[PDB]
Amino acid sequence: PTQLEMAMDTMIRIFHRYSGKERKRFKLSKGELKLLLQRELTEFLSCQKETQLVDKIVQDLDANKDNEVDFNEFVVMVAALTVACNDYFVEQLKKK
Amino acid sequence: PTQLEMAMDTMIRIFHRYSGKERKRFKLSKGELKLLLQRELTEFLSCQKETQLVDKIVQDLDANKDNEVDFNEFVVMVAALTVACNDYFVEQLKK
Repeated sequence: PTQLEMAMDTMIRIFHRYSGKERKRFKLSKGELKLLLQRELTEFLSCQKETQLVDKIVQDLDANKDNEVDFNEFVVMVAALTVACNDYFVEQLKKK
Repeated sequence: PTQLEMAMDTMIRIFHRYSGKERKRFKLSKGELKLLLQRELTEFLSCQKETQLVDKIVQDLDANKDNEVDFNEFVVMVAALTVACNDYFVEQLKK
């Protein structure tokens, strides 16, 4: 497959790795989404404790842990979180 | 980076290389997207003749050539096209 298709396959796979067995495909509960981020992003617990933005996103996932998210919302979150965590990692390199 | 991060990296990267100059970052025009899909998906034009939905999207891409889509919309569409174009059942019919 092409590069785009292989990236898409990896993300759909990783999405449904955290899906409940009863849920409509391409949907997650916010609790499951939170577990996804803690396990599938680089040093997410470090990033989330030191960055107010990532912290407020994650605490909203806790408040509505049973509400469901679709694939679009998942893509919004991951893209925003990776951007915020990269700024955080880059700046930690200058502190180290 | 993790696998999810590298996968998202590949898509941001592909998204931006078909991006024009006049674009607020993380947005893309439906016309530019059509060029992206034709060159970045396997035999995209032939999947259009095999699925009704893929045909609909392409004609929406041409009717609103100058409307713009954000990055998540593009990713969601790619998820739709990859699911629709590489369906297990359809492919095993084309023996």
